[PDB]
Amino acid sequence: MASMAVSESQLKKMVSKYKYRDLTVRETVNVITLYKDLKPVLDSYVFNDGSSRELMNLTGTIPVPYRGNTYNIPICLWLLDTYPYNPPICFVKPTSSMTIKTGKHVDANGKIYLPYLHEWKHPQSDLLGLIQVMIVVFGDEPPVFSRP
Repeated sequence: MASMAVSESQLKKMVSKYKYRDLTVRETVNVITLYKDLKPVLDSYVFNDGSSRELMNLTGTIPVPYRGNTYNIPICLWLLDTYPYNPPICFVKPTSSMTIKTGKHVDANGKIYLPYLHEWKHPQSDLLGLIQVMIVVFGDEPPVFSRP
């Protein structure tokens, strides 16, 4: 029904250096088919060691209902080149008009912490599952504020 953003074939070229390419591509297709404001992008990730690698991330918004409105929560999900056997590294990405609300699941840099990420195991864990969890958690406790 809706338009295509990126195809499987194009994605496969983007993750050409990933160790488990078909698995990564299939899950990415399922995510962006369902969440149409999440876009796959190739970008440089800087680890704590100082090393950097070109990684695909999913960036955009997911829809989260909260007290009578539906909010588009901006997120970024980085896929390591060993995806799906390591969890994504996940961030909320506030605009200039937003603040990060820190708590048990979100730090001051916007990094997300979840049992689902800590317990990650393929094939029981996957991105679709992760996003459902984020929607529940963020629906209970919004991770970005924009008004008093």
